Amino acid sequence: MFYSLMRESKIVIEYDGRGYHFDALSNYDASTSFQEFKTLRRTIHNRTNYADSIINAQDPSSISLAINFSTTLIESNFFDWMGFTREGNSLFLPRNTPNIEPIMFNMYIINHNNSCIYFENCYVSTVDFSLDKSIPILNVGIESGKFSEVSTFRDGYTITQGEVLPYSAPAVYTNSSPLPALISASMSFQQQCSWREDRNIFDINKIYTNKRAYVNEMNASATLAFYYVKRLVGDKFLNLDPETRTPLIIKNKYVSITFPLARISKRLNFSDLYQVEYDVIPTADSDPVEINFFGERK
Amino acid sequence: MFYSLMRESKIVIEYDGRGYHFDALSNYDASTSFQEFKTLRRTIHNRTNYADSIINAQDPSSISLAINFSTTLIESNFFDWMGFTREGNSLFLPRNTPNIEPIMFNMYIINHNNSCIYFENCYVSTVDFSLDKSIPILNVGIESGKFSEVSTFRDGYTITQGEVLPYSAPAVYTNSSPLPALISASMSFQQQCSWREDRNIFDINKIYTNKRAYVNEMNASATLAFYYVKRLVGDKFLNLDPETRTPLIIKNKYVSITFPLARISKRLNFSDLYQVEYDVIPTADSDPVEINFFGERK
Amino acid sequence: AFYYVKRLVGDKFLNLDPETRTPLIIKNKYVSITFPLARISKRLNFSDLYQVEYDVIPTADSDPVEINFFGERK
Amino acid sequence: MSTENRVIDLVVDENVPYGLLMQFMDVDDSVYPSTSKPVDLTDFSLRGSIKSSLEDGAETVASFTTAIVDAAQGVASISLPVSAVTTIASKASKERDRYNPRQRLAGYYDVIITRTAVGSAASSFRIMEGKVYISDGVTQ
Amino acid sequence: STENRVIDLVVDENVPYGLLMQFMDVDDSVYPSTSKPVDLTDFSLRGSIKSSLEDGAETVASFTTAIVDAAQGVASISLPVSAVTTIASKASKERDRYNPRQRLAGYYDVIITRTAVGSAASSFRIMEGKVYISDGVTQ
Amino acid sequence: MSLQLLRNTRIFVSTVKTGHNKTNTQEILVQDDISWGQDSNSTDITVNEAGPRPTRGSKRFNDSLNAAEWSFSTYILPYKDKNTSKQIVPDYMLWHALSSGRAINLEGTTGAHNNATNFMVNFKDNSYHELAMLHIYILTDKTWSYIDSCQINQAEVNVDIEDIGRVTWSGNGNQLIPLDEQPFDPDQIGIDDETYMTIQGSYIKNKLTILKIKDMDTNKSYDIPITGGTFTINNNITYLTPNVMSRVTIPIGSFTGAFELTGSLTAYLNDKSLGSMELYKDLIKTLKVVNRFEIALVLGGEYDDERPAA
Amino acid sequence: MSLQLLRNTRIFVSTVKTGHNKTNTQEILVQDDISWGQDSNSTDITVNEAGPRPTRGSKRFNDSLNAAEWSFSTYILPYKDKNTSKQIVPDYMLWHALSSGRAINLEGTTGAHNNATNFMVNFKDNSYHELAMLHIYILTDKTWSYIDSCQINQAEVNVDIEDIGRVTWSGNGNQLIPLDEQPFDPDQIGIDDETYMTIQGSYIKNKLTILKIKDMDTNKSYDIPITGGTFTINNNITYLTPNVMSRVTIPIGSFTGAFELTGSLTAYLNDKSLGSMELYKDLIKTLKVVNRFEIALVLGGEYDDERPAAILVAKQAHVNIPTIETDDVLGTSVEFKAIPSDLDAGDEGYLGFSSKYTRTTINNLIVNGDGATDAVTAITVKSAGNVTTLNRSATLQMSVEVTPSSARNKEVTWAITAGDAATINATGLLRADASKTGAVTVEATAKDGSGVKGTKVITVTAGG
Repeated sequence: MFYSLMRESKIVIEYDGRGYHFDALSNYDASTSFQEFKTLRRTIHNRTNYADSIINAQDPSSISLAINFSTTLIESNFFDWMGFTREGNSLFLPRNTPNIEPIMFNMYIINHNNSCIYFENCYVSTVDFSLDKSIPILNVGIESGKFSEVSTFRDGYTITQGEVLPYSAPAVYTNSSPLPALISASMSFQQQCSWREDRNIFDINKIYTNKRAYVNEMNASATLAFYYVKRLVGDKFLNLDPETRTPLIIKNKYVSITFPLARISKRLNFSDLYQVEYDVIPTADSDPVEINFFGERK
Repeated sequence: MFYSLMRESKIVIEYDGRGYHFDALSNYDASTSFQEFKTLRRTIHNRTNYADSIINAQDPSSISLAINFSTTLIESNFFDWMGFTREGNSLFLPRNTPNIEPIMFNMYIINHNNSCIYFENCYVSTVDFSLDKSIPILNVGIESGKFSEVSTFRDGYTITQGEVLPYSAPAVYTNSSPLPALISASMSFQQQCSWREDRNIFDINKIYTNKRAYVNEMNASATLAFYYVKRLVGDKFLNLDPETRTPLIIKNKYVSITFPLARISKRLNFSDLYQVEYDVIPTADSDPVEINFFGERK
Repeated sequence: AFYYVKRLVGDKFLNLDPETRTPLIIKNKYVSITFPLARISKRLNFSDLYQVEYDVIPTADSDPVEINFFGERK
Repeated sequence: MSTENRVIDLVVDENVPYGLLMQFMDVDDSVYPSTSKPVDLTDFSLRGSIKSSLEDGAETVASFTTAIVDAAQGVASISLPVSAVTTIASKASKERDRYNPRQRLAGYYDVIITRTAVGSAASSFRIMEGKVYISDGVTQ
Repeated sequence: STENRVIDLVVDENVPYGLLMQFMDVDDSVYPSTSKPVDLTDFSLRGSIKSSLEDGAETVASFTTAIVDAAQGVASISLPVSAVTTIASKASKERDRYNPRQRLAGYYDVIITRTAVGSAASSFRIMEGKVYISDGVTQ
Repeated sequence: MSLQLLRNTRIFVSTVKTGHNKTNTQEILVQDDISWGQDSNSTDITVNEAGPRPTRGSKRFNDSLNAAEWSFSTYILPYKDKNTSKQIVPDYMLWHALSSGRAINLEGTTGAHNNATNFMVNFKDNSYHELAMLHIYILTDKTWSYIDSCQINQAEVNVDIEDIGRVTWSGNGNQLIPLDEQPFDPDQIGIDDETYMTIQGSYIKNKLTILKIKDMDTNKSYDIPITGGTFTINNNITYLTPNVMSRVTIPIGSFTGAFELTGSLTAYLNDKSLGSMELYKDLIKTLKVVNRFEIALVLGGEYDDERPAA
Repeated sequence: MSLQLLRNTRIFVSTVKTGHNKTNTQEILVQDDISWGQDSNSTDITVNEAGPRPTRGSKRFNDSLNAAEWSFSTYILPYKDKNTSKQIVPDYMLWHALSSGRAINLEGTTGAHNNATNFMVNFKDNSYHELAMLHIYILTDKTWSYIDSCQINQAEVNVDIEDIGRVTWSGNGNQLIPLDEQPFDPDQIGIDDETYMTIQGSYIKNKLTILKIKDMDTNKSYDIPITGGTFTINNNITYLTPNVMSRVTIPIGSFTGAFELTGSLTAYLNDKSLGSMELYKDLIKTLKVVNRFEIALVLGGEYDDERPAAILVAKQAHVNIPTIETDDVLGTSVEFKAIPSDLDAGDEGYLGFSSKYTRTTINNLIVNGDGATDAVTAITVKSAGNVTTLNRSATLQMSVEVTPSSARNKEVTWAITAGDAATINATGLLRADASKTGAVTVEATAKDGSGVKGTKVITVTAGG
């Protein structure tokens, strides 16, 4: 019979009636499960041994995708779907969350012989990538409400990811002054939604699937790792004091995350070679956080 | 002097005045300990540094044995002692727990030079074995109340385990229709008893040992791992929907655990090759769960 | 941490019973920690070779715990 | 249901008389709690011997002197004089053990309590068994 | 508790030695253990220092027993400075690991005794161990 | 009172432990590199103290026996037998136990089955956790011995030009058992001079090796003169042995792994049309995750007149 | 201005760093494969950045020194010295530091101790965390050097037939120290020509190697002609070095591991009675977790006339399950390990070296532990007054005569084996009763473990 290989698969995200086949996929992980109500009615009459278990709900699925950067920048739609406002090829973090509910979309995981798993009512809840000395890759995390098995599906023949972008060394700046001795710049963006369970007595003897959710908060964060370097005795630029507001940018040849004003906290580790670690979050009144997506030639 | 080697040992279980020497023992683990009451009486008069610790109880021991299947089927007595009713060579899971207290027995761990450790007031609390592509072995877990050191002991010269049964591939059926692409069938049976601590003021200045216990519940469970295989598009037999009641049997050449009616929950993992995982428990009104022990030639 | 060793059948010196008060000293050529009276709890592990483990704390009325520091030649 | 402890290892002290006394007590478990009454040792005699080995043909190191202290309280004493202790010390194994050079293996011992009379059945009973060790002394 | 008869004596070179034993009888039936001292009547202590445990070993020295304050149980075991010198003469030239001043001089044990207090010679060993000479510098 | 030489070894392959006849046992013509045996496991328990005067002593326990290892090399020697007039290889039951887990049936269509034209082996019926079960019988000079319940783990075939076509067998058995009495008369079961002449009439020379490779995605046949190669039939069979602390144990049963049919083919680069260079350039230009090639390695060459071939 | 050649190296083994005399230092005759040295540890600290214009620079720190390694091979050369007239091997202090952790005492009974008959090494006193401590002195041409506070890690002995009996030593030292001044005059301490002649008179040839193996659980001696083998005496000594970040460190002390006495013995398969094939078949048929074998490897052979020999004796040995080594001639390997009766008992095995071994000497070495202590060879039991029979209710206090007349253990035990018509006591006073009409036997065996048999069939009847 037909076995199902992960390497022989195709992941298509269905949004607005168009299929976004996300090629250049390094690895994805997903699971499906059901919720049970298992009670044991041991009584003084009969100290029974057999439980009363009924399947009544579908446990929400947690799908994680690892997607390489591409020249056609389809992967920026994950920021677009997660709530960021768009102007050109740059994504803004809005001052306030636009809507109460996230942007919902369906996703297919295609396989050979018309086999498919249909995740519905999905939303992008996490996107983080590490700019480092290895090839950058953004791990997106989406949560589903209802999963199903379907025969025919949506396959993104045209909308697809192009060639992976060549590696380019990261560099973090303050205005235009470079920060020396970078190790690993990791950026994190989240849409911490929550499922609104509305399982009621009208759903008795039926399988319940989560359908609606609301956004608790959105945020942009970055953890920067440096080597503890000082150029002067009693230096003022490079030290361990906190910085309430400072313009920061984690720049690459193909992407540049901008914090117009940042709150930096420093942490020193007395390891083999001393390392300082930053904790960059935008300030209260900071302008929207920028995320530029340069395909080629900026 | 005399050292004590685990390989040079003999474990004899004393039940009903007869010694059940359990040979074909792959490995066992045990520990003994005491309970203390350590309080520090720091006062405004004397902020002392020396605690007031008295040993007043023996912490119950947790002995785990790993026993190979044998041709004389002495190992089925663990199901017999754990509470299952017996008819011929098949063990039933009773609808209700027979008695409030479990079946108590003593156990010896013999060693050379008349050295022994005497575990008393033991009961079988867990038995689970995995039918897989390796040789099956059932790990039993017993809990003791009182441990002691004795000079002479009970040694099961006659009652002993025979030769280990040859390996035979497991197979799980629904009625008589085989379930394809089995990976690992793991069965679990438990007698979740609880110690009734009755340490009172008449035991002050004495070491207390647990003596009596009551059965909270008995259960039979099995976790089945398959490969996600489908033979048709929109198949009805093989899918991810829950099955409220279905006859299942995890069969081998020497053992067959039967669920007359089973509650199956399925879980799909999108791993290198897709794997589905079952969660088989007997239903509310299901007939007693069968465990047959075939020595040779069924 | 010791190995479970017994010299006699039904030995009294080496066994698993707790010891409310017993003078103990963990001695070296350069350091010696002394417990004038100790509360010992024993724990047996049925490992490859049986091991017993002590838990030594000074008693309530024990004299102060000693820690000697010998540089050379005691 | 519990186990007995017939195997007991004795340790004697060189140049010092060794005295061991055993009390036999009747026991029972019933509706009323454990009732114990001393066993009346009448026509009850003891006899113990020590040899350097279990195997047949072992040299008899010495023998124990047996006596009954109190029949009403069911107490019997099994011991040996100081000269017998010296005799056993001479015949002990010369192999010492580190961490305690005092103790040396002397051999194996058994004790049988018997009741012999015309109306009494010819019944013996090995009450104990084990090995005899010696704590070598320097005084005397 | 259990048994702690084994204690090692470290006697000083060129200095007379005297040990003070407060005999005692502790009972742990009541939580504050009874401090009743044994009463020293018809009691005599004997102790010899003999190199090695083998039979025929030469007697290096002999302890001198003193019984004082019988009511409260205390007693004294001692030996003159001449006995100390005789002990130090026959001590081995190898020094102890933990202290480079001590040298093994022999073994010892003291034996209590009741002499017909109830028409019984109830003599048993009190303590035992090894005797160590500590080399002096003053003389 | 005698020494045993390896040159006098004779190997018989059987499917039965009794009732040995010419249809259950035949001699297998082996070479110098024949080897067999069985290893044992042990353990040392050592006390590891830290104080002065520590205990320095060890102790050994025999705990388990490993699966018996055997291996030998044989020549690929197809021929036709006079009794059935069907082409058959002398070590045909080895091929069957390699190919399928069912009872041997040369009249069938799966596993090792012969014909009036050629002897054929296909792996269409190897879905079994325990393939066809053999018993290797070893005769060294006068003493007998055999390995109980063997399984053909793999069959190595090395295409070594300027050498004869040869196959190397490997496998495992439950236990090697020395036999004091003769199981069967080796004179009768062993191959006689007539079939020896018939066999030596047919030899496969690795030099005359043509290869036929075709890209099924493009319909492009290549002309690649081989320099040297090898292909393997592997079962990845693992033998399970029980763990018992009180007594030593021997393997009890086995389980076949994943059936692999790999190969490796070396050749010189040719600038001619449809040569090695063209195949290499096409393969490195396409850069495809999956390929569909038809490969037909023909040992012994192809000719208009009758020639032996594998 | 000179180059130093390895051929001019001379090795002296010492127990003292000063006051070097002929009883503390002797030369050790080494071979070409001699080697010594000391390695050092280091570390590289490299900065691993990710941005453009990264820093590409490293830095090295010396952090510690390893324990000094030394090894050399010597010939087993037993002989008797003129001064003491006791058989001694020239590298005897090496054997002592291998065997025991106490001060050397050849007059004693533990470790390396000699005798007027043979030189013996037993491991009955090796329960020490720091064995006897040596100092290897190395003299290459003119310059001096030595390794401080060495310990004998192991001693490899390879039974390579058609070659001479040789032992390879290995060990570790705290630190290798080069000496500018001469510690002692090597001319005086080094062996002179007379003792060289005496030594070269005695050589051990590995070809003449007989092996004596016996199954103690079955009483079956095997006749196995060896093809090649080896046995090792290993201490598993590990040297501890402190970790200091600011300064380099050298090892400070050591700790002995687990004493192992293993071996490996290759031989051809023999179909003869009690041959290699029988041993292999018995071992693979029994399939026992533990074995009790007596192994006595006798290098140099056994002969009636005096011959040099080196003997390893394993009283209670453990033999692995053999395997067949398929070669041009079929063979096998008998890998064994000498285990003690008790873990803290020592006595795993012992060795006896001498240039004068008659067969009786090695026999009583094997069965008594010393070549000088004679051992009983045969016994015929004797009754009380040359009596041939017995009647019902009659005593028979039987006696014993033994050979040789100078055996140290002249006593025997008593037992009844065949028939049930009499009983015997410890002294031998056989006693019978009525209704005894069968033939009963009596047996006696010595207490030295020789394996001597004393038997007699007494024809006890019902009487006249």
